Amino acid sequence: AIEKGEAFARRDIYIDYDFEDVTYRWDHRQGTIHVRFYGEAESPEPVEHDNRLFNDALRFGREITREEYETGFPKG
Amino acid sequence: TQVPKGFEKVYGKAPAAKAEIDAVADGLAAKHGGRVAKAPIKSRERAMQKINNDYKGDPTKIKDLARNTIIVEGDKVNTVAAELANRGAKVKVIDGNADPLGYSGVNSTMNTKAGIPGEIQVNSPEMIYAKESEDMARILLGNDTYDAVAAKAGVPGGQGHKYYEDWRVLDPKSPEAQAIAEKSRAYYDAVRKG
Repeated sequence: AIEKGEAFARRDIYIDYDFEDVTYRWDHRQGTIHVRFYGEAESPEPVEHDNRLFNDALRFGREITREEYETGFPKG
Repeated sequence: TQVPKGFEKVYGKAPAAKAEIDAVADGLAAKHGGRVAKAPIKSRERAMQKINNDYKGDPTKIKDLARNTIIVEGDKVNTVAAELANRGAKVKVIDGNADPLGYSGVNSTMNTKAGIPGEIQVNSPEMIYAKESEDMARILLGNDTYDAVAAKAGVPGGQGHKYYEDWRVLDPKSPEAQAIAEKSRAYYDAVRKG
């Protein structure tokens, strides 16, 4: 899990949620969420902060590094 | 509202995926003394909205077009989880110590012969009582299980989904998140103590 609050205001946060083969990038300066599905480039459209799958990723996913996120995960 | 590319091709396998996951669900449910709450195929507009919002317009990524719930007693939940795993399901086992909201239960995704995923959830009557509104819990558990669980429950039912709704709409840096999550964990913990 990646709880809402302190960390998101502290720095960029990168998230892996293997149950749905999805990753997220949080930019704390811009306040934006982007999504990157396994085997794909990052989607250009930002994600809404009340988005269902994003909040699932917070509850059940795990934090990863910027390099892991940018390298990406093979399509499942 | 934009129809996703390939949407109807995926949507048409949903009845066959439903039959498939419903067959395995009632097998496993009737094996361990439980029940299966079957549900209809996800409605068209909501399916499309979910594909566009969660999955950025790819309809092959949506996993709950067909779905059901297996309700079994608490100590059988794990047994059923292992059962779905042995059939190749992708399985998420949630314990209350990791989820910020303290929920517990099983979720699984099954790739059915029809070529789309089916969702099968598993939980105990106590957990469902705790999480869902009364109307919802009565459908999932049946009227008699609902009434049995409510009489022996040590906490008012139906608060869990409330905390989730308040927590979900918060911005990721909200000052309010931590207090709501704590209230949710304390609630589900009281349910599980008894």
